[PDB]
Amino acid sequence: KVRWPDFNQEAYVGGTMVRSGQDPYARNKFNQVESDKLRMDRAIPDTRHDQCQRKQWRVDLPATSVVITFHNEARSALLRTVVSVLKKSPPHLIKEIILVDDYSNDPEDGALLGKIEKVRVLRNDRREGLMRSRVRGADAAQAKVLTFLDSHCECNEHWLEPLLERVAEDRTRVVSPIIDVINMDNFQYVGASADLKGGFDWNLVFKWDYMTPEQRRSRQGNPVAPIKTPMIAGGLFVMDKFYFEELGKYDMMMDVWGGENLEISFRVWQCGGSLEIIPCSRVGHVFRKQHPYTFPGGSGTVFARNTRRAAEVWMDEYKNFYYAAVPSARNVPYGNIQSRLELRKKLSCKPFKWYLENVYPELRVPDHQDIAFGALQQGTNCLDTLGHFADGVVGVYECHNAGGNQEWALTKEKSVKHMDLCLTVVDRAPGSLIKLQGCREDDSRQKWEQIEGNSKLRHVGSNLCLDSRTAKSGGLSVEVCGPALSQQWKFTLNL
Amino acid sequence: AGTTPSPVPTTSTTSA
Ligand SMILES: *[C@H]1O[C@H](CO)[C@H](O)[C@H](O)[C@H]1NC(C)=O
Ligand SMILES: *[C@H]1O[C@H](CO)[C@H](O)[C@H](O)[C@H]1NC(C)=O
Repeated sequence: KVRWPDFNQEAYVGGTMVRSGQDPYARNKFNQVESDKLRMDRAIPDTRHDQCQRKQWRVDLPATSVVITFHNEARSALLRTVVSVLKKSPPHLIKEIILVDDYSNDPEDGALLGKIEKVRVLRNDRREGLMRSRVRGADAAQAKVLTFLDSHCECNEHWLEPLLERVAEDRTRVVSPIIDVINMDNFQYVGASADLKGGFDWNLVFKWDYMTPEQRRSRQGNPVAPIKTPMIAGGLFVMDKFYFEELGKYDMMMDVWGGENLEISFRVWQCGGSLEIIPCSRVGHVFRKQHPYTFPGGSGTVFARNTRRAAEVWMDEYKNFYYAAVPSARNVPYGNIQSRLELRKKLSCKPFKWYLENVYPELRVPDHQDIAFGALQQGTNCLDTLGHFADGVVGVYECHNAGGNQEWALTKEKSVKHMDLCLTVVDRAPGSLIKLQGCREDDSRQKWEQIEGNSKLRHVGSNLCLDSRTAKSGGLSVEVCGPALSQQWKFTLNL
Repeated sequence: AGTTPSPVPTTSTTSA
């Protein structure tokens, strides 16, 4: 019973402002000082393609229940999310906004917003996690279509109608906006490159893939066409409520930590639906990572329960490429999965090989006799061709997790191979630069082996190790094997 | 509830 323009933002943010000396980034990994400076209804630029302005929608699009789950969100950001939905959406299409407070420290963060028109608050009595919280919200939802948003988002002009139009036409489409960037430091709202879509490597964390030449050519042909995507990050999407329920909601055995990308993306595609990015729908999001999760590290274990629950149900034998990338996950308890395996059987879903061939053929699968695969990492750097060809030197370069010049395998024949080129010891004197040369099956100069717990790369039949100490002076070398940081190299997958 | 921290949409600044 307060209309949103009459909500007192100043009093709400209130005593939760950052005191001088307190870390502005402590509450939620973005600058709360800058978030608190903004008005709840602050103007943002219209990042849509100009062709999006030429669209008109029927008044009878199905209304949605917007479900926003949160845990210790910054009050200013939570309010601005809610206001953006209310300000930018035709009111008839917002049946309700359900805030699911997942046991935040202060119940007032959510409760005070319940005074706003259309906003209902459900508070969990313990921290349940995003997926269980979303099931609670979806169960409470009165509308025929569910919209899931995160708690630090800002909806743009006519963001909702394009999403609802897709789902009304075909209930098996699960659709997402193009996600614009709200800068974590200065809160400016900007658009990212149009040539990026969701993806993942074998470690199973969400990443952005650069579109292939074919995908980019297609996009240029119609920059406002819906784009099929192999994976959503899992934060923002719209789904017909009955389809959500029929397909198995979310797995209620998921915990708080991660994996919200995985299970739903695999299940929707394998069980006959699709995922889409809708370019005329724009929602900004406060992205919070500098650098997206890196392995090895503790992330592999932190996200393992939820990740294994997806992998063990959906991925068939391809789960073993995940365990090759994330060996720390192999023995992490993940709970019983018989209910979800029964669901998979009941729904007559396709195998994971079908997903890889038809939905994500860009994900490179190791050859069946590869010894190791992926990128060859040293700190945050990667073995890199530097765009060279035969007779060229090789280098190190910051790992960009985009494949390309950083894509390698240690083959059955013990070669370190990129396309048709192999690392070649052209000169055995210590200190000599190695070169790319065409792969030749019985060239002893092209044979390498992992040593010291798969932490170094030794040239077979020698006491020479791959060494980056020469990088500044021209490229990678062979050097007498020794206890050197510059001789540490590890493939992302050991098979 | 929360999502995990999401990566800013970026990729390599060179071409393969
Ligand atoms: C956060 O990280 C998890 C790790 O399991 C997933 O990659 C998830 O997709 C990420 N969430 C968002 C919103 O990017
Ligand atoms: C782009 O070129 C640089 C060297 O200039 C690196 O080789 C980098 O790995 C390349 N990017 C991709 C995606 O291959």
